[PDB]
Amino acid sequence: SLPDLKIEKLDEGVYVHTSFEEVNGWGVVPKHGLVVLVNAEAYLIDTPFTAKDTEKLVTWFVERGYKIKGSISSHFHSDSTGGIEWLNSRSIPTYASELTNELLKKDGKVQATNSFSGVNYWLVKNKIEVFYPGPGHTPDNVVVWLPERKILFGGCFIKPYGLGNLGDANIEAWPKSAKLLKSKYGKAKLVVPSHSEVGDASLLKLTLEQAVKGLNES
Ligand SMILES: O=C(O)c1cccc(CP(=O)(O)O)n1
Ligand SMILES: [Zn+2]
Ligand SMILES: [Zn+2]
Repeated sequence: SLPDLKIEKLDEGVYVHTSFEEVNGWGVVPKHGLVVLVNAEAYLIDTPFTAKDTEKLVTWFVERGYKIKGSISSHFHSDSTGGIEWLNSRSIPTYASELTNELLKKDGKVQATNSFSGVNYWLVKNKIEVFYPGPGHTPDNVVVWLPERKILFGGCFIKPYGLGNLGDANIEAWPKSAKLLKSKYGKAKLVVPSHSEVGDASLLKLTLEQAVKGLNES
C-alpha cells in the first residue's frame, strides 16, 4: 500500500507533485516532478510513475480551472515517462528529447508525440526552458529551468547524497556534465531533484562531488 500522490505549492505558479513506486532493490521510491502554471495553462514537468497518478494529477488542476497544455519528460525512465501513454490518449501534447524518444522506442515503450533536438529548447519561450548538460544518470537526461522564478528541476541527474541506480548511467561523463550544470545555474534559488528534497543551489555542488566520488571508484 504505497502512499498517495501529493501536490504542494513550491512558489507562485509552481507546484511539486510526488508519486510513489516499489522498485526492486530500492524499496518505496518517491518521485518529484513539477506542474508549472502560465496564465490559465498547466505544464507537467515529468509525469508520475503511473497512468493512474497522472490522471489524478491532471484532474486536480483541471478542476481548479487550469487547462493542461502539455508535458515534458526529463529522461526515458518510467518515473519521468510512465504517464505519457495516458496523456497521449487524452490528446494532451507530450514532449521529450529526440534521444529520449529513441530510447523509449528501443525499449518498446510509448513515445512522446513531440520531440526536440539540441542543447537548449524553449518549451514555453521565456517561461520554461529545457537544457541538456550531457550524460550522467542516463545518456539523455535534461533539466528544466524556470527563469521567472529561478527554479531548476534537476530530475534524476541531481543526486546530492548518492548516485542511485547506475544501470544506464555514464559515470565517466557525469562529473563534466555536473560541472556544466553548476556553472549555468549557480544562480538558482531552488533545485528540485527527482528523489530527494528540494534545496538551494548547493545541490548542484553536492551532485558534482557525488559524481566525482562515484567515478573515483573505478
Ligand atoms: O537513480 C534513480 O533515479 C532511481 C533509483 C531507483 C528507482 C528509480 C525509479 P525507475 O525504476 O523508474 O528508474 N530511479
Ligand atoms: Zn532514471
Ligand atoms: Zn529516478
